Amino acid sequence: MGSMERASLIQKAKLAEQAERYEDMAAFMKGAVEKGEELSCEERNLLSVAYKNVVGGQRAAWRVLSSIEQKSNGPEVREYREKVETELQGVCDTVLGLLDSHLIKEAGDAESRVFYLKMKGDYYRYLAEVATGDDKKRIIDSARSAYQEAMDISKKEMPPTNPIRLGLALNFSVFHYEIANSPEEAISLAKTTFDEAMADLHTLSEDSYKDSTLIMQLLRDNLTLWT
Amino acid sequence: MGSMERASLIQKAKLAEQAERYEDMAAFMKGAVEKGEELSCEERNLLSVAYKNVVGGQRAAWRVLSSIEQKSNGPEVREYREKVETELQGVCDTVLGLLDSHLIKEAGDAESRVFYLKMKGDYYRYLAEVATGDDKKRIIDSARSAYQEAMDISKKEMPPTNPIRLGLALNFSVFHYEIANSPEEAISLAKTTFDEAMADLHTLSEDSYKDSTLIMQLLRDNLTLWT
Amino acid sequence: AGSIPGRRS
Amino acid sequence: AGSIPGRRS
Ligand SMILES: *Cc1ccc(S(=O)(=O)N2CCCc3cc(F)ccc32)cc1
Ligand SMILES: *Cc1ccc(S(=O)(=O)N2CCCc3cc(F)ccc32)cc1
Ligand SMILES: [Cl-]
Ligand SMILES: [Cl-]
Ligand SMILES: [Cl-]
Ligand SMILES: [Cl-]
Ligand SMILES: [Mg+2]
Ligand SMILES: [Mg+2]
Repeated sequence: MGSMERASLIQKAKLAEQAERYEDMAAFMKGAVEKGEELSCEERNLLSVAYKNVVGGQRAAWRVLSSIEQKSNGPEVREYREKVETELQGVCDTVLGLLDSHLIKEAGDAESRVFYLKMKGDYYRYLAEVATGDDKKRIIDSARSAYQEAMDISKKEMPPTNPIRLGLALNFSVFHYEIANSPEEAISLAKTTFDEAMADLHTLSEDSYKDSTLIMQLLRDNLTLWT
Repeated sequence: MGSMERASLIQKAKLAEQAERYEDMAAFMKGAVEKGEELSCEERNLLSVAYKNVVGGQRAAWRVLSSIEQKSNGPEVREYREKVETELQGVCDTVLGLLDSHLIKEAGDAESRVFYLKMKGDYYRYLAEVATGDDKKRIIDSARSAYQEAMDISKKEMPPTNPIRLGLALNFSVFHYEIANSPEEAISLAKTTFDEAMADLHTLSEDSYKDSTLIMQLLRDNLTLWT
Repeated sequence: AGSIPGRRS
Repeated sequence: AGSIPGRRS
């Protein structure tokens, strides 16, 4: 995308989202990041929406194939699950490469740095969902380390109702439950996050209240599933 | 896909459908057709499902972009609509190329030949939906000619409840209404098809009855929209 | 107006 | 268990 203007790539990413063309959206946003400038709040959301949708579809297909393969246990189901897995890993590696070159290192404000470190934890978590080899423990620890750094900044720099802080805690709680085999840590994190946000809702405008309560409901939905 | 066994391509197309990976499904089926052997009934349905889904998503995105472009009337919306349009045209050309090399010419039985000529009419109809240049009349006539040959065979060789004959009539009626500016011809074809099928339902088993009545309901749904 | 679906569903 | 969606919807 090197020959297209940054502003045109952003415009086309927004069009691609409207047209439900998320692979295109992710390619446009990759091109925008590679221009080398920092991203605004709105642009960070376009980057996350694009890749979350692409990898979400891959994850769903991998789970369908993995279930068939496990019920089966010719080479075709395994081969095709491996093909989908390799493509998923390649998209995660691409996102992680954008974060490492050079989004995280140039992010100084708490909102941008927490956003990118949450993404880093998420894409290592997606790698961990399909990992089995000699690096699986290391992939899990890479997710944990990214989420932990994001948590440390968020607790120092953001109020307990901040939607980025809340979504980070939600996703790190999912990591604890589904990846790290730490359901008690998952439940504790979700409950403490929910309660501390509840106690800060009185400070918020109607529109901020709506955002914080939406994510608090996601925390509650998980606690209901886990308890 | 030249190095993969025909049977493995068919197996993986079925897996791809289960995983909702329709681009993969279409690539596997293209590889199967290119083995050079005729397709069975089940295999023809896999080929059609794969490409109908791929081009259906492209059509939906083209319509979103075309609507935005028309409301707007920089170059970005037009450029991106053109990109999607070119990709849609390329998939239609690929399907038409498979039908011409050599599915239609090797199809002798009425069920296979009608199936492929219906597909040929459909993919020229999708080209006609986006056409504007010096060949637009010729694209419309190519769709018409394919559908007409399929209709002539179907009326000689198949009963009026045959599901292929019914789906052909449904799609040719959509061609008349939406492409050829012939709403009266569309309504006449849908009504005569419906009534002739109704009068033959008494000959059918429970499972064939279910298939024929399902498509008759689609004919009725269009007649209700058009009248 | 609807055309034929790929599968019965 | 659900993680955060890309958009509020
Ligand atoms: C064009 C066409 C293709 C296939 C059929 S069918 O094999 O009878 N079948 C398969 C999937 C689509 C469909 C939809 C129905 F409502 C009933 C049967 C089928 C028919 C037409
Ligand atoms: C991880 C994370 C990213 C963005 C937000 S948000 O900008 O506050 N926002 C945007 C889309 C996702 C979302 C979902 C909600 F329920 C509330 C707000 C948002 C928060 C977290
Ligand atoms: Cl494969
Ligand atoms: Cl900075
Ligand atoms: Cl473009
Ligand atoms: Cl033959
Ligand atoms: Mg420039
Ligand atoms: Mg062979």
